Amino acid sequence: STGSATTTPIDSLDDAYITPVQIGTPAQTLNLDFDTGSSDLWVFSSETTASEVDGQTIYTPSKSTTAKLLSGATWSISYGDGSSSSGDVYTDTVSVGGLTVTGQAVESAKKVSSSFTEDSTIDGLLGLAFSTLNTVSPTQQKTFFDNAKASLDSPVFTADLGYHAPGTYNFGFIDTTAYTGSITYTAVSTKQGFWEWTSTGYAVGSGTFKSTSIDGIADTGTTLLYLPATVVSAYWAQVSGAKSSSSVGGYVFPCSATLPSFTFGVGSARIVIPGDYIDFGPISTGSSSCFGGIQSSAGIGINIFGDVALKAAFVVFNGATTPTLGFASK
Ligand SMILES: O[C@H]1CNCC[C@@H]1n1cc(-c2ccccn2)nn1
Ligand SMILES: O[C@H]1CNCC[C@@H]1n1cc(-c2ccccn2)nn1
Repeated sequence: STGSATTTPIDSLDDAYITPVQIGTPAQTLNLDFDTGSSDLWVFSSETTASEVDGQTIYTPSKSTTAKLLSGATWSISYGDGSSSSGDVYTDTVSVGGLTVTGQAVESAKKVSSSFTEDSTIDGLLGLAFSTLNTVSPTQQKTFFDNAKASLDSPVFTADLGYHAPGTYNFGFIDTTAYTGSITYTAVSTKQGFWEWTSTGYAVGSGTFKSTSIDGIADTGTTLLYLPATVVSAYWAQVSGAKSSSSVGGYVFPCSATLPSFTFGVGSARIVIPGDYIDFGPISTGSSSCFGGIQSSAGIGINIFGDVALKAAFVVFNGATTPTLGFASK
């Protein structure tokens, strides 16, 4: 089997991407944030505290004839932006782009934090990191990908995120028309439950490539590119007037600037992030200071190849017995 679904930026800045997902019988279609950095499939629901729902589409398990409460199971998750959510658990049928999993754990939110409430475009998350990170207790549950994997033509999914444009998540096959050149594969460590890999280095604009190992994660659920302070300083030094602003919370730059590209290494291959992908617009409405899309990972503890980086590539998440990651230009 295979599945294929279009993923769409939630706003004009590509702050996140949503992908329609069918849950239950009859189907309830929710727009979920596919997140290769976490491992819970959770949704706004008829159980979510009413004051914490503001425009999202909800899952109502009592209207799904295939929903079953998972007895005694709860979940609770926190994300690196300070957000969180928690609730109870159903199993139900979940389909993405024509690929169907029966008995998927669907984590129904009873509580969500303010950032989730304030984002009316995101009805929940679909985690695509390794199932070892799933938060359901007392019996951990499997991700959608893990449940689908044995039925897929090939045990893979691909992320093709657009810049200011739709894109695609495919399950079970590699669309050889969706990229240019070849796919370079690189080793993955699952020891932290992430799609963790080592980039071979970077370049800023037309500058010389610096060969240096950068361990980080391929994370579709994080917007920005978070890299070591030395690397980020080298990037912003090429943008006249850019500064790290403690009040704003990272590097900002004059909105009139033209940003240089940023290249990262995948083995001997190179992925070029165009400068425009690094512009996240005015820091507040009407300001002429703009937020940068490359920020220091110093306070995180891991480097994160978020959407800024991934959207410059066609990315293969290879879930074979020894997982690997593939990157191609596109
Ligand atoms: O949410 C976490 C889920 N697992 C992978 C890492 C990810 N992540 C995101 C951030 C972060 C940090 C600062 C500002 C915004 N996001 N830190 N970790
Ligand atoms: O990574 C993202 C995962 N979904 C929740 C918001 C989170 N997020 C975004 C930003 C951000 C975006 C643009 C400019 C400055 N900050 N910080 N955290």
